[PDB]
Amino acid sequence: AAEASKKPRQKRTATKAYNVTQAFGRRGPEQTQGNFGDQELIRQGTDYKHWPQIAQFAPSASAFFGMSRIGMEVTPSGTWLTYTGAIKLDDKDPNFKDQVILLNKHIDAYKTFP
Amino acid sequence: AAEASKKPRQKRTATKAYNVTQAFGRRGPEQTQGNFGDQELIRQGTDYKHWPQIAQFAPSASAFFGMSRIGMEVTPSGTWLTYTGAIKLDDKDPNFKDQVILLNKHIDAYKTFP
Repeated sequence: AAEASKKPRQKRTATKAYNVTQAFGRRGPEQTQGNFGDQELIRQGTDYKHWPQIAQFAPSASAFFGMSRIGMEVTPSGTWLTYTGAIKLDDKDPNFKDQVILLNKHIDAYKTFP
Repeated sequence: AAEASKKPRQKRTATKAYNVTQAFGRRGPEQTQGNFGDQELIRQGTDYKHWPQIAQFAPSASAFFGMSRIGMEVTPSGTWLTYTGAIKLDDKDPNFKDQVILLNKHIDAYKTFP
């Protein structure tokens, strides 16, 4: 969508009409390039039927800035806010095994298709 | 606030009633610690007067999983969804210089705490 693309990258919401590749670029291995999503998620974004079970791990704005290591880098391409962190899965959730399966299905999935 | 602390860490929202330290731990230099926030933001969370100007850089759930390098690390301490990335600021934005000042006021601010 033309209107979906107008938002800053970090505020975009991928959907079937404006998919993960369109919003966030092709998946790949490079440092600041996204590696998450199998072909179905890539094509569907938040319309993906199991998106809620993925989104339960995304941080709120408060937690993004509260949990992460934040930095600022000024480079020839511009000024970038860098972030790193980790979110613990709840080993006592009965759904833990399915959550690991679902996340692993999408991490680096792009390696198996063009 | 009782409901606030019950949420998984990544879904917590810091406020003046449940602050950044309570929700996300003390700021510090270790890889597992957050480093972001001066004393005012830490105390106020999302009630901080300039919170919207910071939150504009936090990612949507779709962008979190679309832009980031995502990994799964199984360690003795548990199973962790790791994330790393970078968000470009818009140089042409008229508030750019204010955004740089604000971020610089919070990144590693804890180093100067008494």
